[PDB]
Amino acid sequence: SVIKPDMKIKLRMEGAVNGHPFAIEGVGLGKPFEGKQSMDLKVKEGGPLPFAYDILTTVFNRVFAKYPENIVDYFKQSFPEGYSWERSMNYEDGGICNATNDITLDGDCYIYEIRFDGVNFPANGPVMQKRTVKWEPSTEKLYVRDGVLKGDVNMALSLEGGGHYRCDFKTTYKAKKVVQLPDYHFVDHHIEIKSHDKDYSNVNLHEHAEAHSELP
Repeated sequence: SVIKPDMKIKLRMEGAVNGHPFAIEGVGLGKPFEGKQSMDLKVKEGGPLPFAYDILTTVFNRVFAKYPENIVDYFKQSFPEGYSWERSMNYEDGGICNATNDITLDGDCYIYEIRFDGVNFPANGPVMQKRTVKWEPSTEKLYVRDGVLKGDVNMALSLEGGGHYRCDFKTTYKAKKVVQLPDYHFVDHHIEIKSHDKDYSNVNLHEHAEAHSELP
């Protein structure tokens, strides 16, 4: 098995928000079978970022999700070849972010090639005004469509001025080789920025994720 209890992460994100380019790189580690990971991110270009860093965090790998034996694990199956994903994040005020991640594996280190592009964020909105606090925990709904895996989730950012800012995620996951497709299921998530410096030039990011096949 290429999936070990402890694995590394290396990534580079190039992107733009409202037409302003930036780039960020990261290094991390996680426990695939425990559905836990953490990483240190460093802004390489476009700093200091003029937008809420939180819109980027869920873009910085479902392989890091605890899948019980009774649920087909589309992600761990995909390796060593790997998989890629595409996603559109539709914020309630019209801001729209498109992102992609092509994930490969070199030894015990997952490598991510990420692209991020957000547009139409209002200048006086919580994103450009940097009023976000964190993403609330969530439950992603995963289902198969036309031979590939889809994942949708209702996300919400708590705001400093109180209340929440909603966004709808629609992700498509594509393995780079034929793998068994899972039945309809869920993945609970909780992403958190544990630390960061003044302008988010440096960010420590963690995520906790577990799948389950029944709710009620």
